[PDB]
Amino acid sequence: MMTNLMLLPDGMRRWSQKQGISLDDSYAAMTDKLVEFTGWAREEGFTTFYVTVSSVANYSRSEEQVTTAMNAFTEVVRRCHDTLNFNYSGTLEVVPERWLTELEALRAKSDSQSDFTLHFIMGMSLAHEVIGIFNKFNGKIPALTEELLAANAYVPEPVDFLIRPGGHVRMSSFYPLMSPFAEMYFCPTLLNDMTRADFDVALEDLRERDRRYGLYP
Amino acid sequence: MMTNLMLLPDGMRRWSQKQGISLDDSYAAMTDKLVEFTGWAREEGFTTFYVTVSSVANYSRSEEQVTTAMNAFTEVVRRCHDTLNFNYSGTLEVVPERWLTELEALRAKSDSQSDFTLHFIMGMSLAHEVIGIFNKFNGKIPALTEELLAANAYVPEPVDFLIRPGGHVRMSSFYPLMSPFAEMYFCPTLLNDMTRADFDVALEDLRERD
Ligand code: DMA
Ligand SMILES: [Mg+2]
Ligand SMILES: [Mg+2]
Repeated sequence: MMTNLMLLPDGMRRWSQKQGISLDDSYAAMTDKLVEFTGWAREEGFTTFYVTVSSVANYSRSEEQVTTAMNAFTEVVRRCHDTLNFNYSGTLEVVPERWLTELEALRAKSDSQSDFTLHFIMGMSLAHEVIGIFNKFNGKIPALTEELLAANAYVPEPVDFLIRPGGHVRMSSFYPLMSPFAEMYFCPTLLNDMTRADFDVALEDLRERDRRYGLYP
Repeated sequence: MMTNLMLLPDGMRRWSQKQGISLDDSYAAMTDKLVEFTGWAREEGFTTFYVTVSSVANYSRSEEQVTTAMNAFTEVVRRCHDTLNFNYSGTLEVVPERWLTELEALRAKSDSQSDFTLHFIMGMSLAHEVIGIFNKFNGKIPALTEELLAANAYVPEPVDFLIRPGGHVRMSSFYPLMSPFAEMYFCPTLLNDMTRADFDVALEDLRERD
């Protein structure tokens, strides 16, 4: 009876406007909050904490905004990587190589023996994900199987719980390919305003639901 | 100019328990409600109304429950096929042959000149969808393009709005692959209890975002 958790960070610009601070300061608050959230997820017994770092669309922002966001996410790993297992995946060719180099070094220095994993997905987009898998195996296998697809999806297992703060009730580019029965929870609170109580109430909601997987009781 | 709506019907068993009626009677109420819903969607100017008939997982329900559901959904098309354009897609190899034959005949008899389309998706499952597309194009093209993928996905265009009644906030194998910018709306009302007002306020919510 092991569970994992996925978070869709949202609301950093609106939080900067709400607090009257720079976007840099809002992303610094995001780094702090994501370290908190990672600790909460571990305390609650989740085996992997997935964070959807970015969509492919995000990389059409300016280089300055891309560098600000990517540095803020990477700093989370800089701070916590020593005590957990870190991994990452996604449409890596759209991520500026500097962050891939640093995140690879952080993955190498993480505790691969840890029972808790922090997992970043970058450049999420189902179209890009599917095209990447196709192009990888095109003409090299007789047929695609469920095992191969599952072993090459960005998210390497089905996701149990998914939380999206920030007030948007939509999945954007972030729906996990191999999670047909993931439970979704949306809340209006901006990520940088989320408290441990907000997380706990989300968990009450998510854990109370009857999961039927398309079948009757 | 396209504007579409996807509905995930849910809550028929619970409604049968709420009303103290058989599952068959609850699914008959579902047929009536889905004909209503199709009319509402048409009145609201949607060009295609997508209805998720079944997941691959649903076809591991009992044969009786499968037959009850599939007959109720097909009865929707039996009633509406003459006045709209009907189409369907999905993992067709998991749908029992009886329903595929009848639905194919109804697709053939539907009004292809209509400016409104009712589109059933059956056997929804992202894994099965992707495997089917791969196996179709494997070794036959230099690379998969966004255009080819879009042209072979179960849902043939991006979905604007998605509505799931019945109180569960999950996609249950029904997520539309090529709709990264779809807006979602969930409500606790069981499908068979949804009024036109419930639909209207759902549309206010969806239309107010963008
Ligand atoms: C056809 C349709 C939209 C069914 C509703 O989903 P479900 O009851 O099969 O899924 P779950 O078991 O996750 O509630
Ligand atoms: Mg946003
Ligand atoms: Mg159901």
